[PDB]
Amino acid sequence: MIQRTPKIQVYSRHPAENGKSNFLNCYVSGFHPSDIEVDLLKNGERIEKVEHSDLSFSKDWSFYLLYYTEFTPTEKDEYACRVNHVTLSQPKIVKWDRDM
Amino acid sequence: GSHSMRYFFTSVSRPGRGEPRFIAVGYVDDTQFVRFDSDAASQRMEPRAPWIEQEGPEYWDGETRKVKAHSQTHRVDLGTLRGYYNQSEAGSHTVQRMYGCDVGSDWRFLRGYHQYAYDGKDYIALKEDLRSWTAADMAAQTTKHKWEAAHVAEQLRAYLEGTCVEWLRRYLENGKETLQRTDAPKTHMTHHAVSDHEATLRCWALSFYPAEITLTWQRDGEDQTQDTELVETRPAGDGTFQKWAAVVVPSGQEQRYTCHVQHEGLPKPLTLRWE
Amino acid sequence: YLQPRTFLL
Repeated sequence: MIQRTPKIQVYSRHPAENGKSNFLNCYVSGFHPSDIEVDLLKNGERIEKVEHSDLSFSKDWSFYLLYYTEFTPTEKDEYACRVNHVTLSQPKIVKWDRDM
Repeated sequence: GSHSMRYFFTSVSRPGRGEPRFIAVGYVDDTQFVRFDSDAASQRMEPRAPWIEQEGPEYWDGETRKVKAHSQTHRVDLGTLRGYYNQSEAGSHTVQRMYGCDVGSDWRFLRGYHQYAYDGKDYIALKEDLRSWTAADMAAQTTKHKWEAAHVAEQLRAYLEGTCVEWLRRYLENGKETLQRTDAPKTHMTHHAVSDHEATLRCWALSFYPAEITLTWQRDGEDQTQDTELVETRPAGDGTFQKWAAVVVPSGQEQRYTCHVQHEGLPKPLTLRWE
Repeated sequence: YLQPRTFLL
C-alpha cells in the first residue's frame, strides 16, 4: 500500500466558555489505511461515551473522521485527543487548546 | 449556486476469512443524508436528514436492496483485485469508490463522476466525457477492456446525466429550507504576542456552510504566504464548518496585514485588519 | 438514489 499519517485537530463545536455545555471534537484526516484508533481524554483518562461520524474520504482518497462528545469545560480540567495509526510509532496525544 | 449528489463507498478486507467492512455514505452538497455501515450492523439504508426521512417505504426498500447489492459487488471486487495483483488472503486491502453528479444554478447537468481507488491510489475513473476510462496500471487495464466491451460507460452515463440529476432536483426541492440556504462565516481576528519581537495574527471563520471557503493573508495588498499557517476546514459537528489561518508578523507591523475571506454565503469578500 | 445496475471490476 501507500501509507499516510493522520492530521489531527482538537477543538470545541462552539467557542469555549467555562461552565457552559459544549462539544469536544477530534477531527482526523488525510490518513491511509482507514483503520484508526481515536480516544478523547479528560485529565489523562479515556472518556467512555464518544460518538463519531461515518467514515468518508477526500479527493486524494485520504480518509477523515470526527470523534466528539458532550463536555462542560472548566478552567482546571484538561482535554486531549489520543490517536493511533499504523504510521505512528506510538499514540499521538494532542492537547485541547481553546485558542486553536 | 451549484449543487451535487455524491456517494462514497469504502470496503476493507480482513485477513483470511472474516467479512470485509463495507460503509456507504450519501451526501447532497456537504449534508450527509444516508448511511449504511457493516461495522455498525446496518440492515437498511438509513436516513440522516428530515427531507429524506419523509420518503415512503417503497423508496427505502429499494435503496436497501441496492446498497446490499453494492456491498456484494465490493466483496467480489476485493477477491478480484487480490487475483489481479497476485496478493495473499492474509493482508488487509481497501477499495474506495465515489460517484455522483453536479448541477448548476439552473439545476441543469454539469458533470458526472464514477471512480475507484485500490489501496489508497487511483485504479479506474470515468473520464469527463462519460464515454471512456482512465486506468492507472495494468490490472486496471483488464477492467477497462471488460467495461468497454460491455458498454458500461453508456449505461452509467444514462444514470449520471439522468436518474442522478433527476433525484438531486427532487431532494433539493424537498429540502429547500435547509439545502438551499447558506450560512456566511462569522469571522474575527486574535492577536497573541509570541515574543517582544513577533506576534501571531489568527483569522477565524466559524459556523459557515457549505464547507468551501478561502482564507488568505496579504501584506500591504500583496499576497503573503511565508510565516503563515493554514489548517484544514473542519466540521463543527452541527452541520457547519470552521477554519483558521495564521501569520507571524513583526511586532509593530500588524497594520501591514489583511485577512481575506471568500465564501458563497457572503455578499462580498471580507477584509479584516487587526485594529 | 443509488445506481440500480452492478458492474464488477
